[PDB]
Formats: sequence, C-alpha cells, structure tokens
Amino acid sequence: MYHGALAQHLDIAQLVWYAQWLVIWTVVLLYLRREDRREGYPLVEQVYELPYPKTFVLPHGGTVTVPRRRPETRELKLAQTDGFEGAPLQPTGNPLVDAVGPASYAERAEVVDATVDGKAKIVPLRVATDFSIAEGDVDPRGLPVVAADGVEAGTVTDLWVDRSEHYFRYLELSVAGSARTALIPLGFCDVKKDKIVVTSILSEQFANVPRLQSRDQITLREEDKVSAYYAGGLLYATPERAESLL
Amino acid sequence: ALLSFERKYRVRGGTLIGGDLFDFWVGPYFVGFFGVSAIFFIFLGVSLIGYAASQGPTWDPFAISINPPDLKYGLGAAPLLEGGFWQAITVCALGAFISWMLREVEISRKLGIGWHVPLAFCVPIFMFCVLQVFRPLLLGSWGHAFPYGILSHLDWVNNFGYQYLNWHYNPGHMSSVSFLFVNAMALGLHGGLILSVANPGDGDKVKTAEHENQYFRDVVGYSIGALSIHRLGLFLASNIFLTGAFGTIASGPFWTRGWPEWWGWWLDIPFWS
Amino acid sequence: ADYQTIYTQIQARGPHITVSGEWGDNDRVGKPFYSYWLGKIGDAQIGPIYLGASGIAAFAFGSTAILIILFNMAAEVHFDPLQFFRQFFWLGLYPPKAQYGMGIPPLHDGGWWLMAGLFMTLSLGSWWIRVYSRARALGLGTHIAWNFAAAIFFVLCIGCIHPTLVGSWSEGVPFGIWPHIDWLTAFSIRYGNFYYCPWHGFSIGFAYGCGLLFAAHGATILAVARFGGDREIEQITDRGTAVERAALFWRWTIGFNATIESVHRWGWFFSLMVMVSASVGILLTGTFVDNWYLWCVKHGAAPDYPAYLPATPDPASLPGAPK
Amino acid sequence: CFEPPPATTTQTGFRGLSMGEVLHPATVKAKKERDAQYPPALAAVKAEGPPVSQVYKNVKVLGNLTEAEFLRTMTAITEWVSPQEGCTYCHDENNLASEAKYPYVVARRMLEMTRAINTNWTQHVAQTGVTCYTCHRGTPLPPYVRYLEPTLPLNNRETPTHVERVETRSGYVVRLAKYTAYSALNYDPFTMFLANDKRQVRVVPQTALPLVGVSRGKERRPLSDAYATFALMMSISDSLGTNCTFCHNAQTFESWGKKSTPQRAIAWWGIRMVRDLNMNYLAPLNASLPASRLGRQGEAPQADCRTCHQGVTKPLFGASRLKDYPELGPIK
Ligand code: BCB
Ligand code: BCB
Ligand code: BCB
Ligand SMILES: C/C=C1/c2cc3[nH]c4c(c3C)C(=O)[C@H](C(=O)OC)c4c3nc(cc4[nH]c(cc(n2)[C@@H]1C)c(C(C)=O)c4C)[C@@H](C)[C@@H]3CCC(=O)OC/C=C(\C)CCC[C@H](C)CCC[C@@H](C)CCCC(C)C
Ligand SMILES: C/C=C1/c2cc3[nH]c4c(c3C)C(=O)[C@H](C(=O)OC)c4c3nc(cc4[nH]c(cc(n2)[C@@H]1C)c(C(C)=O)c4C)[C@@H](C)[C@@H]3CCC(=O)OC/C=C(\C)CCC[C@H](C)CCC[C@@H](C)CCCC(C)C
Ligand SMILES: CC(C)=CCC/C(C)=C\CC/C(C)=C/CC/C(C)=C/CC/C(C)=C/CC/C(C)=C/CC/C(C)=C/CC/C(C)=C/CC/C(C)=C/CC1=C(C)C(=O)c2ccccc2C1=O
Ligand code: HEC
Ligand code: HEC
Ligand code: HEC
Ligand code: HEC
Ligand SMILES: CC(C)=CCC/C(C)=C/C=C/C(C)=C/C=C/C(C)=C/C=C\C=C(C)\C=C\C=C(/C)CC/C=C(/C)CCCC(C)C
Ligand SMILES: COC1=C(OC)C(=O)C(C/C=C(\C)CCC=C(C)C)=C(C)C1=O
Ligand SMILES: CCCCCCCCCCCC[N+](C)(C)[O-]
Ligand SMILES: [Fe+2]
Repeated sequence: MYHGALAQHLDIAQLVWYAQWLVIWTVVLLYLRREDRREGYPLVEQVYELPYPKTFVLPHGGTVTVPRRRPETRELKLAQTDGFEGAPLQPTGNPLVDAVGPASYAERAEVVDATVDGKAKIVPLRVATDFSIAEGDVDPRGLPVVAADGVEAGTVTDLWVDRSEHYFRYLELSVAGSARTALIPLGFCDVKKDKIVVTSILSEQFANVPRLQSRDQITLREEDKVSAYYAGGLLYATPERAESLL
Repeated sequence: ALLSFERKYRVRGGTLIGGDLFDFWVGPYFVGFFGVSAIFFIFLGVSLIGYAASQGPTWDPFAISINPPDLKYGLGAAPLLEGGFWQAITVCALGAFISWMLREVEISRKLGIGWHVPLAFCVPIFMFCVLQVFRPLLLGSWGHAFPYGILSHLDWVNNFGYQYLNWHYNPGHMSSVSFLFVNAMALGLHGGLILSVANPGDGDKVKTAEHENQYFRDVVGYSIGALSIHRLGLFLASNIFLTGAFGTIASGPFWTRGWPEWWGWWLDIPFWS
Repeated sequence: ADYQTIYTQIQARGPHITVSGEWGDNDRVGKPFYSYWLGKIGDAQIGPIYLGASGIAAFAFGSTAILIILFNMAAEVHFDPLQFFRQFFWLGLYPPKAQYGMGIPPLHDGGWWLMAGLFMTLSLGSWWIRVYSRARALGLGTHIAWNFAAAIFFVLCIGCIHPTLVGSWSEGVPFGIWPHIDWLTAFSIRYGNFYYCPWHGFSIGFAYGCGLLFAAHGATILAVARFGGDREIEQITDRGTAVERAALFWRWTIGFNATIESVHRWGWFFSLMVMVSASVGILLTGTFVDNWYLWCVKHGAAPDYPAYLPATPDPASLPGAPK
Repeated sequence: CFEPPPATTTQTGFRGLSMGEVLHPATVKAKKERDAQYPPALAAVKAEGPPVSQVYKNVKVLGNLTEAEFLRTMTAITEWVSPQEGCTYCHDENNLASEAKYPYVVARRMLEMTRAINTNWTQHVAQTGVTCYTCHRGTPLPPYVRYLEPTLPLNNRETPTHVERVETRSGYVVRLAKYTAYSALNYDPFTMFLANDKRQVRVVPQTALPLVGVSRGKERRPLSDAYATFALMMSISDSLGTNCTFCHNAQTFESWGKKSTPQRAIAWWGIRMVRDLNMNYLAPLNASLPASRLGRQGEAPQADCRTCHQGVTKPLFGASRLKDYPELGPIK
C-alpha cells in the first residue's frame, strides 16, 4: 500500500479517452463559443474571449465587417420603469408605430436584396411578367382581405415573388378608405377560395403599415419593418392580447 | 448584461399565467410562472436524488442508480428505498419538462414568433412518457421502467432488447434508426451547405440562394429549398421518436415472441411456403 | 398559425435558373419538370442532373457491386425467382467463415464479398470527387466533402481497416438486409458489449445531439419564417429581426445563444463527430481492447447490482466438472 | 400480426434491469393442454415373488423386478411409445424372448439411456427425471428430432410443403431460419454444438486487453464463431419458449456469479447431457434402424433441447413419474 498510487494500469484506450474529452472541450469552449459571440457582443448596460471581427465579401461588390457598428435607434421609445436590471421596459408611445418589443425591426441595410445576376429579388407580378401562379392554386388578385375584427380591410392587388427561390413572400392590398397599398407577408395570411383572413391586426391598423419608398421594389430594412408590424399585432392589436391568456 | 440589439425586445407581455408578477429576467434567463414552476420541480428532484444517494453505497455520480420497484408492487406505491424514490423523481422530472415547455411558449409569445420549438420539445417528453408511464401501465407494473443512473440505464436498454431475442428485427426500431441516420446526414448536409456559401475561401465572394439550389440539382438532381429543409429537418428528427414509440409500446403488450419471428406474417404466406 | 410553415398555399412558376460553373455546364442532362404535389412541401422543380466522369464512374462501379451481391443472393436460393422475392431480407453475401488471415479468400468463401467491397469503395471515392469538385466549380467551400469523407472513413474502418489491423477478413460486414444487422450483435458479443465502449457512447451522444439540434434549428427557423428566417445567407451578412428573435429565444431559455452562422457550425461538428467517434472506437476494438465490459471493470467504471436469484458459480470451475 | 394483452411477466434480475419472461397466456394454455395428455401413473403393485432374471429368459436390464412390477413397466412403456400397435410393436407373440423385430433391440438401448439420464445427469433433470413419454409423446418416432441437416417442419407429425422438403435446395435458408427463431444467422447450431463435443460455445475473451499469441491473423478464431454461438442461443431460447434474460444479464453474457441465473448453470449441464445422449446412445443406432428412419448421410435421428422441452422451460411443466417408476432410475 502506497500514498499517491491509483488502481490504474495505463493502456492506449485510456490515453485516447482523455485526448477525446480534451479535443471536445477545446472545440466547444475555444472555437464554437467564440463563433457564437460574433453578433450582439460586446454586451452593454468580457472582451478577452471575443474573436477579431469577420469581414465578408458580398456578391455584388462591397464588404461588411461583423459585428456592424450601426447603432440601435429605439432607445428613447422604452423607459426604465424600475431600478432592477431584470424588469421589463415600458413603451413611451404606441409600441406598434414606435416599433419596439415584437414590433421591433433590425437596423438592416437600405439596399434591395438582389438575384445572382443583379436584378431586384422580391418584385410584384406586374414587374415579373414571366412568373405565374401554378395551375390549381388560388389567384388571390381581386379577393377581399378580412382582418381580426371581421371587417373587410382592403382588396388584394398583387403577389410579390422571390425570383431567386421561385416562392411568393408578400401580398399587396389596396387599403379601403385610403389612396395607399400595404404589403403583408404570406405567413400572416390564411388563403381561402373567396377571401384572405388576417388575425394579426384589426382593419383600422392596416392604415399605419410601414410604407415603401418605391412602388415596385423593397429594401431589406423595409421587409423587416413590414414583417415586424404584423408581429407587433400579436401582442398589441388589442389591450387584452398583451395580458396573460389564462 | 444585454446583447447589443436586445433592449428593444425586453417588453412586458406574452405570459400565460400570473400577468406582471413573474414577467422579468434574472441575468439572461426569462422567469415567468413556468420558470418558478421549473426551478421548484428541479430543486425537489435533485434533493430526492441526493437523499437516495446518501442511503445507497457510494457518492460516485457514475455508479449512483435510483431504480424502480420489483414487479410485485404492480402500479401501487413502494417503500422509498425499494423504488419509492424512483416514483417521486419521475413526477418531478415530468413537472420540470412540462414547465420548461410552457416557459418556451411564454418566450415565443413575448418575441411574437411561432410556437414551433416548444411543440417540437413535446416529442421527447411524449417518448419519456411512453418508456416510463404508458408501457409500464399496459404491463401492470412500474418495475418495467428504466432506472435513473448514467450507466445503469444502458444495462436496462440492453436486457429489454434481448428480452425479444433480436431487437434489430423490430419494425418500429428499423423506422426509428432510419430517421436517426438520415437526420444526422441531413444536418451535416444543411450545415455544410450554409458554411460553403458564407465561407467559400481565399477572400472570394459569398454566394447566393441560386448557388445553393444549383449545387444539389447538380449532385442529386433535386434541391428541396431553404425553408423546406428546416421543415424536413423537424420532420426527420421528430419521427425518430414518433415511429420509435410504436416499436417500444408493441414490445410486451402487443408481442411476446422474438422480433425476427414477427416477420413470419410475410415468410409463412401459404402460396410460397 | 403560419400555414406557410406547413405547406406552400400559392406556388410560383417562372423560368428555369442555371448558375454557371468554371467547368461542366455541358454535362447537365435532362429537361427540368415541375410537380404540383412536391411543390406543396418543397421546390416543384426536378432535374436537370450533372453527369461528368465521377458520376458515370460511380454508377458503373456501384452497379458492378450490386450485380455481384444480387447474383450471390440468387445463388443462395438456387435461382428460384419466387423464393428470391420471399427470402430476400434473409439473403446475403458473406465474408469468409474460415480463418485465412489476410490471405485472399476463395470465391465460394469470401472472394465475391471482397470483390463487391472493392467496387463499393471505388463507387464511394468517385462520388466524393463529384461532391468536392461540384463545390469548387460553383465557388463554394468544401465543408460537405469533409463531412462526407468522415462517413466514408467509418465504412472503410468496419469493411477494411479493422479486419486488416486484427488480420482477418472474417470480421467484415456481410452484404444483406438481415445479415448486416446480425453482424452488429456478433461484433458486440465478440468484443464484450459495445455499450461499454466509450466511443459508442460519444457517437450516440452526437447522434442524439443531431436529433436535438435539427429539431431545435428546424423549429427555430419556421418560428421566424414570417421575418424571412429561411434566407440564412443574407441574415449572416446583414442581421435581421428573424435571427435577433431566434438568438433571444435561446438566450432567454438556456442563458446563451449561437448566431445564424455558428449554429450551422454546431450542426456540422455534431454530424462529423458521430462518424469520427465511431471510427476511433472501431480502430481501438480488437487492436488494443478485446472486451469493453472487462476494460471498464479494470478502470472501475462498470456498475454492479445485488443478486435477485442466487449468484450462480461457473460449472466449468467446479471440482469433477466435465469439459 | 399481433398478440392481444395482457402479458404475463416475471423478474429474473435486480429491479430496473428489465430481466425476466414475457408470455402470452393463450400460448402457455395451449402447451399446458398438450402436456396434460401425459398418461397417469399405473396403480402401484406389491413386490410379490422372485426376480424375473430367473422366470423370463431374455431380461438384461430390468432383471431385479418381480413379474407384477415388470409387466407394469411393459404396460407403461407401451402407452408411452406404441399405444396403437401394442405389445407386438416390439414382440413376436410366439416367443416373447425373440429380438426379431427391430424396435426390441432399440427399446433395450432406450431403457439403458433413460436410466443413465435419471442417474448420471441429475445436475440437469434433478428429481423431475424423464420417462419414454418426455421425448416420444405416444409415438414410436419422437415429434422433435434432428438430422445432420436442418429439416421442416420442426414437428415431424406435420406434412412438409414442396419447399420444406430437404431435397428442395431453394428452401435451405428458411429451414436454417426456423431453427434459429427466424434469424438470418447462416449456421446450423445442432451440427456445430449438440451432435458432439468438438466445438467450444464460449467466444468472449476473459481479458480486457488482447492476449499476445491468439489475437492476430491465423491464431484468432474467426468472427463466424460469435455468429454460431448467437445462433445456438437463438435456438435454445425458442426450444424452451424463453428469452436471453432467463439465463443472462446481457451486461456481460460471458460472466457467471450475479450476472447469471441458476437456470444458466442447469442449461450448461443440459448441453453436456445432449452431447452424451447423441454421441453414446442415439448416433450409434443407425446400425439398428431401417433405412426409412435414416437421414441423407445415413444418420439416426438425434436430440436437441426441444426433443424434451417442446417450447417450455421445464418439460411438461415439471410433471414427474420418478417415484412411480424407480426402475427408470436413479439406480445406486
Ligand atoms: C440490445 C439492445 C438494442 C436496442 C434496444 C432499444 C430499446 C429497448 C429501445 C430502443 C430505441 C431506439 N434505438 Mg435501439 N438502436 C439504435 C437506435 C435507437 C434510437 C433511434 C431509438 C430511440 C431512442 C430513445 O428512445 O431515446 C429516448 C430519449 C429520451 C426519451 C430523452 C428525453 C429527454 C428529456 C425530455 C429531457 C431530459 C433533460 C435532462 C434531464 C436535462 C439535463 C440538464 C443539463 C443538460 C443542464 C441504433 C442506431 C442501434 C444500432 C446502430 O445498432 C440500436 C441497437 C439496439 N437498440 C440494440 C439491438 N433501442 C427506443 C425505440 O424507439 O425503439 C423502437 C427503445 O425503446
Ligand atoms: C430507449 C433508450 C434510452 C437511452 C439509451 C442511451 C444509449 C445507448 C446511450 C445513452 C447515453 C446517454 N444518455 Mg440515454 N438518456 C439520458 C441521458 C444520457 C446521457 C447520460 C448520455 C448522452 C446523451 C446525449 O448526449 O444526448 C444528446 C443531448 C445532448 C448532446 C445535450 C446534452 C445532454 C447532457 C450531456 C445530459 C446529461 C444528463 C445528466 C448527466 C443526468 C441528469 C442530471 C440532473 C440530476 C441534474 C436522459 C437524460 C434520458 C431521459 C431523461 O429519458 C435518457 C434516456 C434513454 N437513453 C432511453 C432509456 N442513452 C450515452 C452514454 O454515454 O451513456 C453513458 C449512450 O451510449
Ligand atoms: C448488440 C449490438 C449493439 C450495437 C452494435 C454497434 C456496432 C458494431 C457499431 C455500432 C455503432 C453505433 N451505434 Mg450501436 N447503438 C446505437 C447507435 C450507434 C451509432 C450512433 C453508432 C455509429 C453507427 C452509424 O452511425 O452508422 C450509420 C452510418 C453509416 C453506416 C455511414 C454510411 C456512409 C456511407 C457513405 C453510405 C454509402 C451509401 C451508398 C449509397 C451505399 C451503396 C451500396 C451498394 C453499392 C451495395 C444506439 C442509439 C443504440 C441503443 C439506443 O441501444 C445502440 C446499441 C447497439 N449498437 C448495441 C449494443 N453499434 C458503430 C460505432 O460507433 O462503433 C463504435 C459501430 O461500428
Ligand atoms: C426527436 C426530438 C429530439 C429532442 C428535441 C428537443 N430537445 C430539446 C428541445 C427540443 C426541441 C428544447 O427546446 C429543449 C432545449 O432547451 O434545448 C436546448 C430540449 C432539451 N433536451 C435536452 C436533453 C435531451 N434531449 C434528448 C433528445 C431529444 N431532444 C430528441 C432526439 C436527449 C436524449 C437522451 O436523446 C437528452 C439528454 C435538454 C438539454 C433540454 C431540456 C432541458 C430541460 O427540460 O430542463 C428542465 C429540467 C432540468 C434542467 C433538470 C431536471 C432534473 C430532474 C428533475 C431530475 C432527473 C431526471 C431523471 C430523468 C434523470 C435520469 C438521468 C439518467 C438517464 C442518466
Ligand atoms: C453523420 C454523417 C452521416 C452521413 C453524411 C453524408 N452522407 C452523404 C454525404 C454526407 C456529408 C454526401 O455528401 C453524400 C451525398 O451525395 O448526399 C446527398 C452522401 C450520401 N449518403 C448516402 C447514403 C447514406 N448515408 C448514410 C449515413 C450517413 N451519411 C451518416 C449518418 C447511410 C446510412 C445511415 O446507412 C446511407 C444509406 C447517399 C445518398 C450518398 C452517397 C452516394 C454514393 O456514394 O453513391 C455511389 C453509388 C452509386 C451511385 C450506386 C448506383 C445506384 C444504384 C442503382 C442503387 C441506388 C442507391 C442510391 C441510394 C444512390 C444515390 C444516387 C442518387 C442520389 C442519384
Ligand atoms: C444573475 C445570474 C447570471 C444568475 C444565474 C444563477 C442561476 C444558475 C439561476 C438563477 C436562479 C433563478 C431564480 C432562476 C430563474 C430562471 C430559470 C428558469 C433558470 C434556469 C436555469 C437552468 C435550469 C439552466 C440550464 C439550462 C439548460 C437546459 C441548458 C442546456 C444547454 C445544452 C446542453 C444545450 C444543448 C443544445 C446545444 C448543443 C446547443 C448549442 C448551440 C445553441 C446555443 C443552439 C440554440 C440555437 C438554435 C437551435 C438556433 O437555431 C439559432 C438560430 C439563430 C440564432 C441562434 C440560435 C440558437 O442559439
Ligand atoms: C418396445 C417398446 C416394447 C414394447 C412395446 C413391449 N416390450 Fe416387452 N420387452 C421389451 C424389451 C426390450 C424387453 C427386454 C427387457 C430387458 O430388460 O432386457 C422386454 C421383455 C419382455 C418380457 C420378458 C420376456 C422374456 O425374456 O422371456 C415380457 C414377458 C414382455 N416383455 C412382455 C411385454 C408385454 C405384455 C407388452 C405389452 C404390454 C410388452 N412387453 C411391450 C420391449 C418392449
Ligand atoms: C429423448 C431423450 C428420448 C427418450 C427419453 C427415449 N427415447 Fe426412444 N428414441 C429417441 C429417438 C431420438 C429415437 C430415434 C428415432 C426413431 O423413431 O427411431 C428413438 C427411438 C426409439 C425406438 C425406435 C422407434 C422406431 O424407429 O420405430 C423405440 C422402440 C424407442 N425409442 C423406445 C423408447 C423407450 C421404451 C423409452 C423409455 C424407456 C425411450 N425410447 C426413451 C428419443 C428418446
Ligand atoms: C439458458 C436456458 C440460456 C438462455 C435462454 C440463453 N443462454 Fe446464452 N448461454 C447459456 C450457457 C449455459 C452458456 C455457456 C455454454 C457453454 O458451454 O459454456 C451460454 C453462452 C452464451 C454466450 C457466450 C459466452 C462466453 O463465455 O463466451 C453468449 C454470447 C450468449 N450465451 C448469449 C445469449 C443470448 C444473446 C441469448 C438470447 C438470444 C442467450 N444467450 C440465451 C445459457 C443460456
Ligand atoms: C430430456 C432428456 C431433456 C433434454 C434433451 C434437455 N432437457 Fe432441460 N430439463 C429436462 C428436465 C426433466 C428438466 C427438469 C425440470 C425440473 O422440474 O427441474 C430440465 C430443466 C431445464 C432447465 C431449468 C428450468 C427451470 O429451472 O425452470 C433449463 C434452463 C433447461 N432444462 C435447459 C435445457 C437446454 C438448454 C437443453 C439443450 C442443450 C436441454 N435443457 C435439454 C429435460 C431435458
Ligand atoms: C487489400 C485488397 C487486396 C483488397 C481491398 C478490398 C477492400 C478495400 C474491400 C472493402 C470492403 C468493404 C469496405 C466492405 C463494407 C461492407 C458493408 C459496410 C456492407 C454494409 C451494408 C450492406 C447492405 C445494407 C446491403 C444491402 C444489399 C442490398 C439491398 C442488395 C442490393 C439491392 C439494391 C436494390 C440496392 C440497395 C441500396 C440501398 C441503399 C437500399
Ligand atoms: C438552404 O439549405 C438547403 C437546401 O436549400 C437550397 C437544399 O436544397 C438541400 C438539399 C436537400 C435535398 C436534396 C432533399 C433530399 C433529402 C436529403 C436528406 C438531403 C439541403 C441539404 C439544404 O441544407
Ligand atoms: C457529446 C456528448 C456525449 C457525452 C456522452 C458520454 C460519452 C462517454 C462515455 C464514457 C462512459 C461510458 N462507458 C460505459 C464506456 O464507461
Ligand atoms: Fe439553417
């Protein structure tokens, strides 16, 4: 009997066991977790385990370095109700229009997403005249759009197709009682044979859908603004949606 | 202690129960009612494990094993030392898992995103119930359930398989394994494809959706598409257990012979026998 | 409910896109055709396909292997076609039953098996060149090819390298539905229970991990399809609310998060490590470990259980016991 | 393609190891009805008179019995083996000492064999023992026997299909499969392990690390041995109507002590018993039997586990006649 002895005769499998654990913890902690921190770090309100910024060469000229320095612009649209770091923040206005919480868009670039050959990717069928709806599916052009409150909010005028993936991403509708169209992502649309059902927002809220700068094309930030508005509605279309369900 | 883009998303709302009372964060963690719920069941479960371990031979975490009762006790309650601990811990585990799932719903609602993750997370909870609850009920004893030990649970899977002579011939298992393999392959392919487009090498330019579709059309003559590969992945992963469940439940309650012999329905058809 | 996460309500049709590669554009064969029913749950377009030399080489070598297998299987039922269809799952092409060491076995006892294996290997190698070269032709990274290489290395380990290292072709995997499955038990038994091989453990951890990760990742992207989460490339180069919401969902749930890029690295690593861990386990088996259960006992890692029925001594060890 | 619940379950290992039997009650019931046909013992008789060794002329085995006892043995033997043909299956009526009918010399060897089971193989048959009936079940040909190649049906009272017949080469894989519980394992465990004592059933090394001198090239046993042992274990399992966990903790198939049940030690003695029966009593009867009873290699029918057990862990659910017929053994 000896102080410092272990009941372990070393063999090659035992060696490879320790090596394997070493490789796993090295790849996870020192590589994968380092890659995980390229967005949203450094933290606000530590630095020594962040990687050096990564540069991408974009398809259509230019470079982007991540993380982007573009600042967050919704800071004054929420107020610290409480001293505790963990407390939710209070909107200062109409959070649906101010674009906070689930109505938040990202500071995405004011560029038109492009096809491999440099054309605008997401365009209405009035521009993409070589695109059609498949034989057997609902052509929604002419059909009414019913909002959450049962009121008809407008009429479908067009579909916006992704020319890169051959996939419809938005409906354009004439908004009843205005001169304007609005976009709605297909993901917020129940397509029936005689109507489009939208449970996301009330009929009156189609008035304040973010507006496109241009009529026949959309920027990446605009896509985010439009998409976020309807998601805002899930929590804020009525006062009782933000409240607990049960 | 916030991500650079996080502050604008930290609003009140989306809770299912309690309103404002539990609507807050501790560091990065959302709480909610189901947060408090989860931490209760976790604290209770880990305590019962510690209490069981203290009565057993060893403190080595890889030798610890809290086992269900002998078959004798049927669906009744058992002494703590003799399987009661096992029963208590199973209830806490269910409590913790269901809490965790409903907490994910509250987080989904606050962010205004689909509930797809907590829905997907119901599949492994179901499978845990099939092994620990539904199958033992149909056989009339808690003693058929698997024990809570890191190595002891492997000895249970092993003996369970060999109770049906060759478990590989189980048709539910054949399906389950097929989904495990194709799922692991598809994740490799999907992960590899995204990395290949964003990191082509050598200061060359990031490629496109069109490049992604072209690559697979060239290699196999079809590309499923960007949205669809995510739906397929959830489908393949989920079916590991949705098909597996029928092979597990069938073993004992609906079939008592070896699994190879089951294929008799095919082999023993009179017209080629 | 986002019904788009279940199926495509309205399908688009448009002109067939072709992205040009540095070579091979002229080796694309077939007219694309659209399927309305496929188009519900994916892209409607089938074809065209790229041929090239590696494609044709792979099909030629593969077909040779299948023909050798099918003919030996037909031989096993003495070319009765009805029995062939009946007994198919039970039919196989076997490695040598006798010990010829690394000696080339005779045709009747392993030679055909060895030939079928050679052609399968040349098929896999050809397909690898296809997967690698198509990536280079389109200006893409070779991440898929290196994942595929680990899968091929694992097949080489069970088919060729392990048999070589212990010096017997008898250890190879049979060709056949039930016969390849029967090998799993014969091998586990010979080497003292694969549950007690730590590399079996790692491989299963990563495989289960692939299930968890693709369910989580698949579900996360459908959950943010409303915000174009599926457009993963431009979300990498220009972070949108899709992947901000995706990151925060996970940060608020488990206390940490990936990026839309890094989660694909997690996926790729987990997939790769299924095959790497399995390979290391096979390389160690028979070479440096004969019985995994007794190896765990030797290192104090194997659990013990009380008796239920009495402990049973080995009869072979009793005084006056026969052989 | 399914069996309705409930299922009967037993426990053969520590709680949580999922060790024990899984039985369909209808199947256990049908086997119980089959085995309940075991004729009752005949009324005991007083040992009145002298030994038949000096009354009758050709008694070489049962010479110690008195006339009344001996005639009782003969009436039992007749019920157990040839109830339809009667005493004349083995005997010329004109001379009860005549060895002129082939079943007579075989019956004598069978008395010797039955007494040797009940005396020399108590480690297997214990105090249950066997009679003629255990194997024969009321017919001269026992329903479950083995030739040196697999045959179907397993029960030779059932009529073969064209493809089951040993002559139809196309049915070989199915003849093998139905002997190994429908596995695809490409080995005949009867011929390899039960016909004689040439092969070792054990394949798993008893060291953690590979021993130098048995672990490379032609010094290694081929993997085919592991497959063959697996096939024997599939066969033994189906023959007893049980599963691996009746005898083993699958944690370590190769380990005894707490890792094996007493039934495994009894199974070990069973393998030695079957080899003794086959090598020393059954195989050599090819010289004494008509050509119509022999296989294609001129072999006599031989015994496996199923010959006695017929899908039950104890033959005839432990039914004994040992105290009713002490002349069948044991013999001190
Ligand atoms: C001798 C024994 C055999 C066997 C016996 C076996 C049995 C008895 C069963 C399977 C089953 C299965 N087998 Mg199988 N098997 C498999 C593969 C599989 C799986 C795909 C499948 C399902 C596993 C499961 O239920 O997980 C379950 C995992 C669960 C339930 C995880 C729940 C997670 C929980 C919700 C959350 C827990 C959280 C933590 C506590 C939190 C920790 C906190 C930390 C992280 C902070 C392969 C690939 C092979 C190979 C290569 O041979 C194989 C061989 C065998 N199997 C042997 C032949 N197998 C199952 C099946 O479906 O069969 C049809 C099954 O019942
Ligand atoms: C039907 C078949 C089953 C099965 C068959 C099986 C096999 C064959 C093998 C495992 C293995 C493992 N199993 Mg097991 N298993 C486990 C957990 C485990 C781990 C200890 C390990 C690796 C799993 C992994 O990486 O997954 C993917 C998940 C990942 C990567 C996320 C990280 C998970 C983390 C490592 C889990 C840690 C759990 C904790 C140690 C236990 C709880 C802690 C509490 C007290 C706070 C849980 C928590 C459950 C539950 C709750 O159902 C479960 C059910 C089953 N397993 C079924 C009974 N399992 C492997 C092993 O090495 O065991 C020694 C192994 O070879
Ligand atoms: C009793 C028998 C057991 C057993 C015996 C076993 C063995 C012998 C081996 C494994 C291995 C493994 N086991 Mg395991 N096992 C597993 C899971 C696993 C896998 C994760 C792992 C890796 C194998 C793999 O991915 O192959 C699927 C992927 C493959 C085969 C790659 C194929 C790629 C190739 C390029 C495809 C080519 C296709 C071509 C088109 C084909 C053309 C062919 C034509 C030309 C003829 C689970 C989840 C369980 C459970 C739940 O109990 C289990 C129980 C058992 N295993 C029992 C203990 N297992 C392996 C391992 O890890 O060992 C350490 C392994 O070698
Ligand atoms: C087909 C679908 C697949 C799938 C899918 C998904 N998987 C998900 C999600 C989705 C979608 C999530 O959204 C959720 C998550 O957050 O992701 C990070 C999650 C999670 N999947 C985990 C483990 C996991 N997934 C497995 C399998 C699959 N996942 C299959 C493959 C497996 C195995 C064995 O394969 C494991 C081990 C956790 C990490 C996490 C829950 C944490 C929890 O619930 O915390 C709450 C509970 C605790 C923190 C501890 C509770 C301790 C109890 C009270 C006491 C001990 C209990 C006892 C049972 C211990 C026995 C141990 C013994 C056997 C050794
Ligand atoms: C964890 C890592 C996982 C993993 C990873 C990866 N796996 C990959 C890749 C990666 C990265 C590729 O890049 C490559 C590929 O291209 O993906 C589309 C590939 C592959 N993985 C296949 C099968 C597979 N992976 C398995 C397992 C895992 N994979 C593990 C789990 C299993 C199991 C589980 O048994 C199976 C059966 C084939 C589809 C393919 C090879 C084709 C070949 O080598 O052909 C060579 C042979 C021929 C061309 C024969 C000719 C065809 C005849 C008529 C018979 C038809 C057979 C047909 C199936 C062939 C397809 C041709 C068709 C597409 C026109
Ligand atoms: C102040 C402070 C810091 C205190 C801390 C003290 C503490 C510990 C507790 C606080 C006490 C209280 C009161 C608690 C209340 C809150 C609460 C309920 C806490 C819970 C604590 C707890 C139980 C922690 C454990 C959490 C847990 C289950 C972790 C397991 C982690 C594991 C093993 C994960 C497996 C999956 C895996 C390998 C993931 C790695 C890669 C990742 C991160 C994938 C997730 C992910 C996916 C899937 C995407 O698709 C994606 C797409 C686009 C962007 C991002 C992502 C993304 O992040
Ligand atoms: C084959 C299964 C037998 C049947 C059926 C019957 N008998 Fe038999 N008998 C048999 C043998 C092998 C022997 C020799 C036993 C020995 O110890 O060596 C005998 C012997 C007799 C005798 C003694 C005759 C003599 O040697 O003089 C008698 C009287 C006799 N057997 C009678 C008998 C009757 C009445 C039977 C029907 C009830 C009967 N035997 C059946 C083998 C077989
Ligand atoms: C199993 C371990 C057996 C026991 C116990 C007894 N017998 Fe048997 N017997 C057995 C076999 C495998 C065979 C060969 C097949 C055959 O039918 O020949 C036999 C054979 C006989 C025969 C010859 C039958 C014939 O071919 O017509 C006879 C007459 C016979 N056995 C009699 C007999 C008696 C009297 C037994 C108890 C004392 C007895 N057998 C036991 C298998 C087994
Ligand atoms: C009792 C009725 C048994 C059942 C059911 C099964 N096995 Fe068995 N097994 C048994 C014995 C007595 C022996 C030793 C035989 C000898 O002559 O020494 C074995 C042996 C094995 C082995 C080999 C172990 C070794 O030391 O190398 C294995 C791998 C094995 N048995 C596995 C096995 C399986 C998978 C079974 C169900 C299909 C099974 N056995 C049933 C006794 C009994
Ligand atoms: C007739 C000559 C037999 C043959 C051939 C085999 N066995 Fe047997 N076995 C026989 C008897 C009479 C008994 C005793 C029943 C009793 O009440 O003791 C047994 C017992 C067993 C057991 C024990 C079952 C238990 O305890 O429940 C086992 C596990 C067993 N036998 C297995 C076995 C095997 C594997 C055989 C072929 C190698 C085999 N037996 C042959 C009678 C006969
Ligand atoms: C050193 C010298 C001299 C030579 C070296 C030779 C060499 C390197 C040999 C290597 C051999 C190898 C690696 C063998 C590996 C064999 C393996 C892993 C076999 C595994 C599985 C076999 C299976 C599943 C067989 C299935 C067979 C069939 C389905 C019959 C074929 C029929 C079909 C319809 C095609 C099946 C396609 C399938 C995907 C479903
Ligand atoms: C954005 O990501 C992805 C696509 O979009 C362009 C794909 O088209 C495919 C290819 C999918 C195919 C060919 C389906 C066939 C089945 C399997 C298991 C691959 C993968 C892997 C992918 O990741
Ligand atoms: C990727 C995570 C996987 C972790 C699972 C643990 C794997 C190591 C297994 C070591 C212990 C198992 N055993 C039986 C060999 O001792
Ligand atoms: Fe993705």
